Amino acid sequence: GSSGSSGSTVKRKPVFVKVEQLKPGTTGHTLTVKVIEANIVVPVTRKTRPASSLSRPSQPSRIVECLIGDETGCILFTARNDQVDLMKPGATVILRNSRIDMFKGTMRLGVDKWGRIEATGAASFTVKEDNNLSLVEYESGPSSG
Repeated sequence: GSSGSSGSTVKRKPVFVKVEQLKPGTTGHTLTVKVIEANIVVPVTRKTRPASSLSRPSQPSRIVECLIGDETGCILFTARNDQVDLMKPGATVILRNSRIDMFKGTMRLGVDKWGRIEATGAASFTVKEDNNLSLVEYESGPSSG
């Protein structure tokens, strides 16, 4: 007699995800990120893309880092010469099928080839330019060396 069975599963979440709801090892996300600032990717702090590669004439992929997120938190997301437009400062856009890149003891918001920007109307929410996720570090590890 008897069998025994358990299971509940209570995701508990809206139709869209949140910034503070992001995590490493995750992909394809759907949330509304509001751009705050948009400035070129300065050296020293945060610098990755070329990784030893300078000689052949490539295309001008104007890349600029813009601060986007929601009331929850914010994260660093790279926007191409095209996305940049959508990722303009003071503009509200959404990320569909967005993936998270596991950065050196950190992470960031990005969109894969199987993902495109939405360009929602307006945010309507006050971004929390404090609970940055592109700053906090996950799992105590190295930094540079």
